[PDB]
Amino acid sequence: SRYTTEFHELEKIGSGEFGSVFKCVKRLDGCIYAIKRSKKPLAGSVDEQNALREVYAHAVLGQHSHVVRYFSAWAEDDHMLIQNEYCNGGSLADAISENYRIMSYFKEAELKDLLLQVGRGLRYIHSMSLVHMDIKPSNIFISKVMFKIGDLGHVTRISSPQVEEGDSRFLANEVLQENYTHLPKADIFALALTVVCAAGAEPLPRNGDQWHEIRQGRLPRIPQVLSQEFTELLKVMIHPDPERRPSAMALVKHSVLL
Ligand SMILES: Cn1c2cc(C(=O)NCCN3CCCC3)c(O)cc2c2c3c(c(-c4ccccc4Cl)cc21)C(=O)NC3=O
Ligand SMILES: [Cl-]
Repeated sequence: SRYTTEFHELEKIGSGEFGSVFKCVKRLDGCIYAIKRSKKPLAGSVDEQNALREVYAHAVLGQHSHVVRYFSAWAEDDHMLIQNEYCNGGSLADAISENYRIMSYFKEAELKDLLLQVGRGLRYIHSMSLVHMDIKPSNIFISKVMFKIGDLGHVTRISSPQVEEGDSRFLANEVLQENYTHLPKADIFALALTVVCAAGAEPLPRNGDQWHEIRQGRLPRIPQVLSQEFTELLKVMIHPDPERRPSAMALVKHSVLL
């Protein structure tokens, strides 16, 4: 196999229904990569289409410091592989879990920095006429800390008529309603909530009354004091009217983030 011959597998770093992810040394170049090895979907299937969109997204989203770099993808056995930049700080989700246990969260300057860096990655994705569709802390990677958007498994063109919905803790209501007129603003909504998690919030709801309440534009409770200016930004990014949310470009240019 290419995998076995070109790479020394060092550590399993992620597991799922879908893949495993391994941290690997490439024998020839001496660098470490994250490699995801998933089961090759059935040719011609809607699932292969999805799989290959991740690959096509990666191969047009290799120029940005806030999007995980792609190196290669290939097929072999009944396996599909993708070889990506290794981020050695793990996911934002794990940094959040650790913080939760020690009751020490991202402080406002760190939250702004998180917001801005991921904001830059979305502005880039969005300028390629693409939308990420699954922004959440387990899809943000940490490498000065750098945050990088990864897991382009839900990526779609901005005017697609059909969309695979991302995680429901982060899902904007308009997408759940199958209204795709303003898909970029779904990423904006998911990002605010990602920043709310980083700020120390309880785990977000998947359904039920608390789910619906956030979708009315109410920020979950954050266990620390933030500037009014910053809270207002987060709250407008979850506005029930998607047009009210800032675009990624307005976000990066925002005076709160200057
Ligand atoms: C599950 N997982 C990771 C896990 C870790 C991680 O847990 N590393 C173990 C060491 N801990 C110790 C405290 C720091 C992190 C990591 O550093 C990076 C990745 C990681 C990366 C990636 C992915 C990934 C997600 C979707 C599709 C394909 C990939 Cl390769 C999935 C990944 C990626 O693209 N780039 C990455 O660095
Ligand atoms: Cl998450």
